[PDB]
Amino acid sequence: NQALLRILKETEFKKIKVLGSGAFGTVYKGLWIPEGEKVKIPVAIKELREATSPKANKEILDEAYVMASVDNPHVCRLLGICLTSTVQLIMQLMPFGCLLDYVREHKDNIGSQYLLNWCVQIAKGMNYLEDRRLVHRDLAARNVLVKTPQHVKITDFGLAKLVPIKWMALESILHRIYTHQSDVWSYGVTVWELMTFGSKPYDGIPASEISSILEKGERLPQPPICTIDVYMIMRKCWMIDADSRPKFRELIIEFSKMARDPQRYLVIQGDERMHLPSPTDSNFYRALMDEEDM
Amino acid sequence: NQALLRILKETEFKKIKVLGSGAFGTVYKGLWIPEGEKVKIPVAIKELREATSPKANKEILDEAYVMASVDNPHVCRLLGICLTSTVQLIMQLMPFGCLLDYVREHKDNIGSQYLLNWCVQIAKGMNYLEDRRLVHRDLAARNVLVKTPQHVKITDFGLAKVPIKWMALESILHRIYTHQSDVWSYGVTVWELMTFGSKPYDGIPASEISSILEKGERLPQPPICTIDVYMIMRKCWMIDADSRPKFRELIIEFSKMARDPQRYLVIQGDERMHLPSPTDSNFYRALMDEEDM
Ligand SMILES: O=C(Nc1nccs1)[C@@H](c1cc(F)ccc1O)N1Cc2ccc(-c3ccc(N4CCNCC4)cc3)cc2C1=O
Ligand SMILES: O=C(Nc1nccs1)[C@@H](c1cc(F)ccc1O)N1Cc2ccc(-c3ccc(N4CCNCC4)cc3)cc2C1=O
Ligand SMILES: Nc1ncnc2c1ncn2[C@@H]1O[C@H](COP(=O)(O)OP(=O)(O)NP(=O)(O)O)[C@@H](O)[C@H]1O
Ligand SMILES: *CCC(=O)N[C@@H]1CN(c2nc(Nc3cn(C)nc3OC)c3ncn(C)c3n2)C[C@H]1F
Ligand SMILES: [Mg+2]
Repeated sequence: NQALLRILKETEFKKIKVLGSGAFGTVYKGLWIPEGEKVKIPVAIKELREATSPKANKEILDEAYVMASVDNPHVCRLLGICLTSTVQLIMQLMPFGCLLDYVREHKDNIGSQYLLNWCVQIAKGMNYLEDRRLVHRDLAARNVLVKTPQHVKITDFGLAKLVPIKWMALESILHRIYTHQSDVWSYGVTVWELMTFGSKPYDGIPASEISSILEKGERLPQPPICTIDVYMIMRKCWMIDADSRPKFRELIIEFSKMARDPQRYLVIQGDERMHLPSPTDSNFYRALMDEEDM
Repeated sequence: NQALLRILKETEFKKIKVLGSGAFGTVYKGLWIPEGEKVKIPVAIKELREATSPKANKEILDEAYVMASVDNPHVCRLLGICLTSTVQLIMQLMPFGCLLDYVREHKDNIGSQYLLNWCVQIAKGMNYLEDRRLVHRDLAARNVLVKTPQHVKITDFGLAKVPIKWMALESILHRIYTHQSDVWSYGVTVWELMTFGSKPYDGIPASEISSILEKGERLPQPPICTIDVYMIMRKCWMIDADSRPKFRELIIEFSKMARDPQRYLVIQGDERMHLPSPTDSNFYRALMDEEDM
């Protein structure tokens, strides 16, 4: 339990390059230098923007231990932490980056089999979090990391103590209610991001006005590639009654069914000239970059 | 089977830095660039020196398919091959490098628990090769790679198609390579570790090694070894190959000693060096070593 989170010294790692920032901190590509060794191991470091105290660090560590305890192929695990004035968190470096930027950059080369399997994998990761009784609270295409093109993992979950209005359920925007069913709403928006190849939700609508349009029944529009089958699932994630939305267990089953006949459910120009990697290319990826069980 | 070896194009990988030289080639640090992608993935690439032909490239492929088929935590797997003028072989990059240089560079910080566990892991990999009926033929501290300090893996095995001072007497005299002649090389490999990377028979010409072996000379007892460990090494160097221990037996014996390491190795400073905590091991595995055992 306690051994799943490594406490690092300042002197055993170095930030080398800025990767981006968001709302809670700046993420760096970094290097871990094991004591007494000559190797340099790449890591990802998030330095929280707000400085904290030793007593606030007790809060940080209590949540850090929980996020260091996850064990699922599609959920990222927090690996380490270094406390000072500013808190630095350490996890595995994902060279492919986040799924949002990945789909924007590869939008003319992503076929139906990839998109639906990513939907399955995110639902598998979310179902694990629900099983562990951990609410994500910030699910979005930007918080799905690409380990390999065939394998995505959820990150930045459970930040209860630390707003993405356009990804939040109506009950979260108004009354600050965060449940696994409000995550299902965020899952719907994330799927919309993938199927629009990285479009911005409610583009040009100020965040302060999102709750009004949701109450009047407006929802994100049907993406051009989505059949009605897929759009019905997205819409059901955005029902105003949280208990009427699908469960992550059901989303796994439904998207897995569609993944077994992907061109029936997504209409993409060029779909027959793109496929999943052959077993050869998957074995090569996994041996070099992805040796975990699944 | 066939899908375990990836055939790469010249245009999808690049050699960036020379790491050293091995069997039949120079091993380089490389980068794999997946087609249609922007990432660069580090690999280790060996470009065969004596260049080859398309008909000869078939012999290479038949052996490559077997070395791409190994599935054991302590045995390195061949991942890819690029059939160019010179044939280049692709596998996972081990930033820690080989165990021989590692023990030389960390010789004042390596405790008994690491040394005995390294012996266990090499024996596990060699027992695997025996189970697959693959004779290594070149086992040595140089052909044991460090994935993490806690996890070593055997490489460059099965190159049937000379390391005299690691060879069993029957290999030197008669070119007989069996799993029992590997046991001899394993004994020498353990000797390299326990001496913190000393050269075996230092200063004796290779052309005279078989003579000294026939007269009964063997590598001397390393200073840190108790007699229990040295007796095992000596039993690996018996002239009767069938009298040498089996890798299955070496696993059991070294694992027993690994459960009480300071009883079997006497190292100055041993009580101030230990294995990594579960904390440090989980950190290593998540970053560098996500494979099972
Ligand atoms: O480190 C993460 N990302 C990374 N990106 C790149 C490199 S590291 C993710 C993260 C990474 C994962 F891999 C998996 C889950 C996860 O959540 N974390 C972890 C984390 C732990 C604790 C806290 C925390 C708790 C309390 C407080 N307050 C309370 C009120 N005022 C005083 C102090 C502030 C911050 C935040 C986070 C966080 O953002
Ligand atoms: O690639 C390896 N090392 C690496 N270092 C760094 C990056 S890759 C290991 C290696 C890697 C493993 F993962 C496991 C075992 C192993 O041996 N190989 C593999 C290999 C395959 C084939 C051949 C081969 C066979 C026959 C011929 N003849 C045929 C008849 N006409 C004349 C020429 C030439 C070359 C050699 C090797 C070899 O040296
Ligand atoms: N382990 C990682 N490896 C590589 N890039 C990462 C990693 N973790 C996060 N990033 C990226 O680093 C950038 C900045 O991180 P972050 O501060 O979380 O921004 P963000 O995720 O887009 N905003 P947020 O909604 O709070 O998660 C984003 O592009 C992340 O996708
Ligand atoms: C110890 C004997 C030796 O040097 N053999 C050479 C190098 N080998 C080798 N090395 C690595 N990793 C490595 C070595 N150095 C100096 N830096 C690195 O990593 C950046 C390696 N990874 C995978 N393979 C197959 C390797 N081989 C073997 C001989 F080339
Ligand atoms: Mg994030």
